Amino acid sequence: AEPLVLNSVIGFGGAIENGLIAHPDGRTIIYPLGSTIVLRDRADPRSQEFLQGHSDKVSCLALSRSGRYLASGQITYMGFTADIIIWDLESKQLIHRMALHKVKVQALDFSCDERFLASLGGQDDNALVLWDVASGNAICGSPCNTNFTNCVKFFNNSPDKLITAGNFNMNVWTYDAGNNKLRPTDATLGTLKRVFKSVVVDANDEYAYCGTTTGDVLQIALERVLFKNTGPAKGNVQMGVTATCEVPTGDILVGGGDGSLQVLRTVPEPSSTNPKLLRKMPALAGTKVEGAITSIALADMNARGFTFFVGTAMCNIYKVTYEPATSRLKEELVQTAHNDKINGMAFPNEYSEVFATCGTGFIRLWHLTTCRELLRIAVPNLECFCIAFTTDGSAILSGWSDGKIRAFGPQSGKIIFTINDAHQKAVTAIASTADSSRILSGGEEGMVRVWRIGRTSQTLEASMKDHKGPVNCIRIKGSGDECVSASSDGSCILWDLHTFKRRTSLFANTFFKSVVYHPDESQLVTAGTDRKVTYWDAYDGNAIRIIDGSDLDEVNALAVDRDGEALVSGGGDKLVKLWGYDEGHCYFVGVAHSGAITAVGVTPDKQRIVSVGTEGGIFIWDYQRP
Amino acid sequence: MNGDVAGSLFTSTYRNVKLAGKAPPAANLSGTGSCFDTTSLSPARAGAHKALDVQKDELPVW
Amino acid sequence: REVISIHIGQAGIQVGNACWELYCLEHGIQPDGQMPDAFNTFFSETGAGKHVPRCIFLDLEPTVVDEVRTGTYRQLFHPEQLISGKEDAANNFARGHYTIGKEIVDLALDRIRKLADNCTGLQGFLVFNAVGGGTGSGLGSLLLERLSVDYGKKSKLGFTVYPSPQVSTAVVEPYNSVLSTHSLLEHTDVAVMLDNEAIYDICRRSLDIERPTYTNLNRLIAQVISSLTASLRFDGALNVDITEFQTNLVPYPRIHFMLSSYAPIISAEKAYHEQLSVAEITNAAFEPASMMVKCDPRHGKYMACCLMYRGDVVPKDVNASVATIKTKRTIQFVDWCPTGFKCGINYQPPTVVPGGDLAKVQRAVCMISNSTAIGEIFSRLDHKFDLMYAKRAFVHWYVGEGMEEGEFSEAREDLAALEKDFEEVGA
Amino acid sequence: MREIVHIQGGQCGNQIGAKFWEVVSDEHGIDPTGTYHGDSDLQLERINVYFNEATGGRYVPRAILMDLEPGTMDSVRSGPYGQIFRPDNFVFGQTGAGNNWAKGHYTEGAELIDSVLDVVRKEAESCDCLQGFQVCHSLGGGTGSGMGTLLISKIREEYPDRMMLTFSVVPSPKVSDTVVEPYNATLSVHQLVENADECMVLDNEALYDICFRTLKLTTPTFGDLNHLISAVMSGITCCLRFPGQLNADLRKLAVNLIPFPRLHFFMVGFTPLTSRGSQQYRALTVPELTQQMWDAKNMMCAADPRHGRYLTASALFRGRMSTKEVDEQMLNVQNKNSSYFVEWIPNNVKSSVCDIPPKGLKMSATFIGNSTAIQEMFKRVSEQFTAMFRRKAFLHWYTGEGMDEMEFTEAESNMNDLVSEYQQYQ
Amino acid sequence: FYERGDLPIAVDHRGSKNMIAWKVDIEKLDYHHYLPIFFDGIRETQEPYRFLAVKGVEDMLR
Amino acid sequence: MDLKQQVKNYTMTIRNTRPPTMIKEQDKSEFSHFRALQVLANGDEVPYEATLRNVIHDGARQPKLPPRQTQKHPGYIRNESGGFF
Amino acid sequence: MFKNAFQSGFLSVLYSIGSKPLEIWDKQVSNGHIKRITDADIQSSVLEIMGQNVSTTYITCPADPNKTLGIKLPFLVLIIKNLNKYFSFEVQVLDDKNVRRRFRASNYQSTTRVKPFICTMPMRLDSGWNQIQFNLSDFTRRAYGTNYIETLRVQVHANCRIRRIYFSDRLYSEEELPAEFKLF
Ligand SMILES: Nc1nc2c(ncn2[C@@H]2O[C@H](COP(=O)(O)OP(=O)(O)OP(=O)(O)O)[C@@H](O)[C@H]2O)c(=O)[nH]1
Ligand SMILES: Nc1nc2c(ncn2[C@@H]2O[C@H](COP(=O)(O)OP(=O)(O)O)[C@@H](O)[C@H]2O)c(=O)[nH]1
Ligand SMILES: [Mg+2]
Repeated sequence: AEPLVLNSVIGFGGAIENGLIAHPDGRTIIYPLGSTIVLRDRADPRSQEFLQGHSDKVSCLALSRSGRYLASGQITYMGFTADIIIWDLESKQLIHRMALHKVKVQALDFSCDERFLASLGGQDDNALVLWDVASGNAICGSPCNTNFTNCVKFFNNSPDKLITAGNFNMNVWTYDAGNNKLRPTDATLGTLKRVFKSVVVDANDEYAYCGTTTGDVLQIALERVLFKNTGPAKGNVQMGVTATCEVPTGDILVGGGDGSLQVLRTVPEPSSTNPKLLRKMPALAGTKVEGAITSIALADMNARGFTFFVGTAMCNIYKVTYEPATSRLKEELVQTAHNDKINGMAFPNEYSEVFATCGTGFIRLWHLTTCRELLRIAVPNLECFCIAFTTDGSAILSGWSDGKIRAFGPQSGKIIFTINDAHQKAVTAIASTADSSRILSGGEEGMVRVWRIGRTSQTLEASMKDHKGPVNCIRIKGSGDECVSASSDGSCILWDLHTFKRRTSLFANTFFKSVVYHPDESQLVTAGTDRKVTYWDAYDGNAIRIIDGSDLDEVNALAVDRDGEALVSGGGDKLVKLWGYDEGHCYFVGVAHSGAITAVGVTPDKQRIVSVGTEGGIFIWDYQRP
Repeated sequence: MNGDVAGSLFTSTYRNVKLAGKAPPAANLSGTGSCFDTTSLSPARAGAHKALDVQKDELPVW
Repeated sequence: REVISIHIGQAGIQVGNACWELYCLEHGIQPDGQMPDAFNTFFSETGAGKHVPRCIFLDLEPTVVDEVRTGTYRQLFHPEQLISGKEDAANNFARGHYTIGKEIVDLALDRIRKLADNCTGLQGFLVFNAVGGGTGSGLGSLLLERLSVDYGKKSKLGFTVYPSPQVSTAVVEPYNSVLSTHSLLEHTDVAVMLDNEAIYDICRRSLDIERPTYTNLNRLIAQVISSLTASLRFDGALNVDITEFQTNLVPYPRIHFMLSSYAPIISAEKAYHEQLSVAEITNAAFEPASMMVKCDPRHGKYMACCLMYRGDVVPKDVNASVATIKTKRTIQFVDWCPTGFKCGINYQPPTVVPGGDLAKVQRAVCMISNSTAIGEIFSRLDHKFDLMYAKRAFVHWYVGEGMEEGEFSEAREDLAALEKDFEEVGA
Repeated sequence: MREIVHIQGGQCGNQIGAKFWEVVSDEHGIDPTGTYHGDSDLQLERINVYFNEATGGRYVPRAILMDLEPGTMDSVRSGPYGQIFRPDNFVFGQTGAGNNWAKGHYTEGAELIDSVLDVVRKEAESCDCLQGFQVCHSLGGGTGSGMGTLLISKIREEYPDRMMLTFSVVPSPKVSDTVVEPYNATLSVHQLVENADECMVLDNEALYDICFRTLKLTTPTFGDLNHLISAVMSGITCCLRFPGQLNADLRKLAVNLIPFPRLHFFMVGFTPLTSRGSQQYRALTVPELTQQMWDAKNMMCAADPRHGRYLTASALFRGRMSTKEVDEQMLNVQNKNSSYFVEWIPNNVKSSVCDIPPKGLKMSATFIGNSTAIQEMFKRVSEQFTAMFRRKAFLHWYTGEGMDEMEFTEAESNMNDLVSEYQQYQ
Repeated sequence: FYERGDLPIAVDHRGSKNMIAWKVDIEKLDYHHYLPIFFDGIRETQEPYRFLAVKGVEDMLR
Repeated sequence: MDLKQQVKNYTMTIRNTRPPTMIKEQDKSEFSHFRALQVLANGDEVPYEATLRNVIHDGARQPKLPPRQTQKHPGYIRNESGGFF
Repeated sequence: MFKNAFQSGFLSVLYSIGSKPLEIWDKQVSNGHIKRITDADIQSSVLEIMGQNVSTTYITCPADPNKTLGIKLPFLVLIIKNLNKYFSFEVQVLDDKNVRRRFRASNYQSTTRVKPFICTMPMRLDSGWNQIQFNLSDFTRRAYGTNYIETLRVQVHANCRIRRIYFSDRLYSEEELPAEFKLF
């Protein structure tokens, strides 16, 4: 019951528009993880307390100008109103929860005097609702447009606001406390039919800048809402303009949809001796970024340069310094993580500071001690499943969704061999035997295959098809004879190397997910969606004892210590259980992985526990006695 | 070799100003005044190349 | 002993895409083209540490061809084997036989020329084409004509895909099938029918896949071809060659249309289920629920039959099995042939393809027979052919290409004459 | 290798084409500036069909824009995916025809078509092996129908051996915008039956009906109607641009669907079409696609197919599918509704499978039916034409420009014998 | 020259020792241009080539 | 057949003779990246840029689909006699 | 290259109607220009090479200078337009003695020289379009006792409008020539 101390945390969401946001004062960065926002000390990488409270993924963020109040919204199941939560950054408490938007809250924004909030929500809802922050009340609401709208922003005097469509319109909404209504005036685009993504208001509200999807910045003069010269004269940007921030000077830093940064001069100028203004000439074409830019935030105020924190859809936080004296951008990425959900992780035998975490299209070799990612190899568009080292450090085996098993080298990531058909579909479990000559594979078909890897060829030996469900896990014994396969049938099979046969089959009402040998092959520990951990006698097969731990949702991760005194358990919920082996007892930790945890392990030297959830996060814990 | 030369005047000018989007050179409109009334004829000569470079002090010295 | 195999059309190249996968799997050839004497009938070893197949894939669209060029077997085929035109025949026999054929066929046969020249003990040709399509029928018939005027004497095993009665993916395939058969008659020596309804039922019934793609069809067709060519590839207790089908199965110079079958088509669980012996698989190879052409041979009488065996098979039980069958009366032979069977045994069992659904069986049978059920099939196609020609439908596409109605009428009366010959021989 | 040249005429053609090139560029993964930014390599191999490669790794569309007023050209360059067109492709008049078929075929054609022919001919020789021409236009407008029709006649006079598609909307009395709709449609139909290879007739009443019932949208703006027609046109050429298990060329579709050189007027459909509110309660299976496909309320014409017979039909599927399911489903729909097909043509359903679905979905299809219920539409127009031409109403703006009365009488004759021969085959 | 393919030669592949199908007739052939070629090909030991060379020489001389 | 395909074939014959290449594209180099690991293990002051090295392989040509469902719930459909395929 | 091709009666190396006509040719333009325009007398797109100095601007047939195309066809046929300017074209050929001769046909010389590596020939043209046929084998047999084996490269110089340059095996006449190789 006692909470487990949480060491380092690696992972953040970049897919969210304008998600990465900085604190107005001092050292604090904050980004949304799966369904909980995470504070971090800007100075040193020491994780800060998380803010729980969301039922599902957070999909927007907003911070007051003073930095006292913070607002966030979530995306929910279709048909259930999503709620905005307002936190206090002095006392980290859920202060107000308000649910009006049907499906998802598209974006939020604070007033300059922090008196009001604005929430626009729903790819289908399309309703703008103004809230007051003093109490969880909503002032007035209005259906915005026919086509959907993306982002809103308040002015810097804050009677008014401006909103833009996804598709084809843009309005400025003024608020008067006489009717308690919102009066819109739509912009006068001469003939342009652009698709807007992001908008930012100036430091003095004279213009606004909206990034179209066509790839150009559009400057809109305010008050008459009349459009003004367009963005980069030297062609557009390679994708839709997706990120925009305003330099404290008369400049705007725009991040295109394909990892491109540009500083744009905003002061107008007539050229060719004409009444016509020329296009905004870019004062500096910043260096490129690998990921699609989604979030830009101005971090620091320094007279010799300005630093910005830039998030990417590839989930790579960059710091960029802009020196206005000599026009150049220097970029250093400080953190990276997974973009999509991850599944499966691996440990090298009797080695500590290496991780093999593989999500969609990527294998990643992490260094545990510092969390600095070392090596990432990508197959373009494919889904990775069960990853596993070989007992000898050479091969890193990885299954894939197309049904091919591929083995890579840990250094240089050079693929050594591939099986152009391991299964008819995705393979879900792969295991290396101690002598590294045999390899066990299991796909969704439910067939367990064994492959003998020859020094230049790889051949298939007998393949058994006991299961009718997708094989969920495969575990081999110290000697090469024994391997157990856990599938969604509700059965676990024990096999025999010397004769490709089965001895017995463990049976449960619910599908078996994870299965682990006890050290020294005395017993088996199985966990499934029956919410019930089960001990089994390794030799003849029998239900020793059924523990009802974590009855509320399914349990899919079992890890066991090297001696076998403790047993780490993942769950369908967000908490990590730490049981003693001989007795059903708890030492668990609750607050982590806003999304369900999918795999967990303990380092061979018994110092740390490592967990990976259905959101792109890896949580290094501190191991202790049970 | 065009059968009718003026057949392109409208479309070609409209294309450069709008289709291609290139900046249209819009000069030599000084003194034209309004329509309905005579443009004051300037004494300038169109053909003459009155560059007459003056690098008074920008000339380097031998 | 070497045989070369050409593939013509969209179907032919995909069947070959499965055949050559199975071949390199049997002789242990990695897809890059090297091993880590039995192969010599298919793969010539040129230079050093390299095996190239004896085949040409040809088609007029580049789509499926450069799919092979960029698929798994890039390094395997020599890039000049894969002929590709510019535009389809598009279900038009005359377009495939006169317009584009005249430019592509010379390149094709002057490529197979140096194929046969590199060969030394050429056994024969075997072609793969679907007559429902445009190229596989049109320029397939053009190529067969020019191959017969070149060699003539040699056996040409044709594994052709016919349209099924009710399951169909084209509309003019009656026209294409009849015009192809008008040349399939007097050019090929041995022509094996392979329909699609029958194979769908097989993979639904025995292999119990409910959603089968063309991949599964092509896989077990590759099994049939390998099962009837393993006699040349490996040494058996009783091996029979490709020139034997020419002799033992074709009693008359025009009656060469063979119903094929294969057993045991068994899933992975039914392998542990059933006790695999020789008597029952020789029985299973005779029921219409295991044949590759959708027809009922009970209505017909057999003319000749050939049984290839693979695996651990002694000749005693096959003697007993065919004894019981010849004593059975559920199937009847013709009076013109008392000895209607031809056995053949090979030692090696059939292999499994990782990614297939067939389990490792110790023994297998491949039956290639002759009957008058085919005489029923040709009447079924001819009936629906005259239905369309009664209204002169679709004729303008052919005439617009340059052909006329003369070859329509003469192909029609040709199938009529063939029908008369089938009903005359069956008596 | 096989090349499609796209021609857009009139305001409707230009706005449809704007959405069509939008969807195509989205499928092949090129940005609205003209650079490839996809990830898979299936999209590189088959952009030569639609985009002449240009310096800078820019793929510009192979389309010829054709109209008479600068208003539509501004609306073309305005919207997104507007900066990708080559500016010299904008073949272009100055005044506008405005619902006058004579002004689209005798007055302005004689001085605009030399120019548009030179760009089309020059664009044809820009690619190696032509597959066919593909025009999108209307039959009611003036600058679209008249100008496009004389273009069709000149092209078929030049390149008689290449296929020809015409995506043509037709007037309906319920959605009747202009007034001389029969005067423009009849003369265009009389010319399309003698020059076009096959015609994919569209109509706005059926599209609005579809958006009311199946989509359940509140306000169907023109952006949505053109989006559906855009999905149909992308469905008809998915096979040339993507490998599949049964590839169907355009000429392969023509020979399977045209039994007689004049019986080439199709009706088109598209699936899956469901609201957001029902996107979650539905599955993605071939029967679900097929039940929606053969539904009479999913045709994009104002012609009930149950009021006539199907001569031939074709279906183009996209997505990882099982061909056995495809064939047996077409087998079931052919055996259950046996009375609605014609008898003297066996196997009236040609089908095809492609291995790439359109973006945003898991699986899709496209129905193209050469039925004989389309003669209802042509009767519905010809009866209006006769109503006016007994009076000679509106006739003088036509006969005063060079056209004679014999054109109208012959057009009536050709429309009448055409619907008579559809009725004969019914 | 055989690689280039200008030789009117093919193999019959008969049951006996295969013979040479001569595309053109042998009598009207130019011997000044071909005899040296075939006689130079006798040095070959590769299976597809030496057979053709020797049989062509034999047939021409006969 | 045509000039286009002929030059394609020439290029591909050359490309097939060459031994297969393990990497489609290589970022940085193994040696440069290896040194960064050495200075990291030796001490501090190593930018994240140097340690993180990425490699890209061929992978599948296809775009990405959600996995196809071959079989539905066994209660809905059975073969002729019965059973769950 | 071109050594594993078929090399039938006709072989086209450059044709002015295609997605990339100069796909194998390596252009060398200096004080000149290259275009694909439409000629007003045949209503077709021709490739135009025009430069001040004839010796500077040209287009060689195989792009990589070390790589050499090998073609065994006797006759070389060019379809060009005479612009009353200076124009030349050159071909390398291989003899039976494994030596490389060059044949340069030029518009602006009168003499006919025979040199160990180069045979320079005069060439006169008509006014409009014209197809020229070269007969490589006979020119080799005349300028040297040797005979023809292979053509290694071909290169055309400035001031000409070219389209469909191609090899052949016979002196084809018009009626027996196919359509796409004919003039009109
Ligand atoms: N057995 C089998 N038959 C196929 C396969 N693919 C296509 N077919 C058959 O081929 C017939 C039509 O001809 P296709 O092969 O598709 O095309 P084609 O023969 O090249 O003729 P064109 O399309 O005009 O070029 C159809 O009846 C299909 O049944 C396949 O993968 N396996
Ligand atoms: N679907 C669709 N139909 C249109 C559009 N614009 C016009 N139309 C239809 O086109 C018909 C008349 O065409 P018209 O505008 O006169 O063509 P044009 O004047 O020759 O360019 C009317 O019935 C309109 O309903 C459009 O953007 N989408
Ligand atoms: Mg085909």
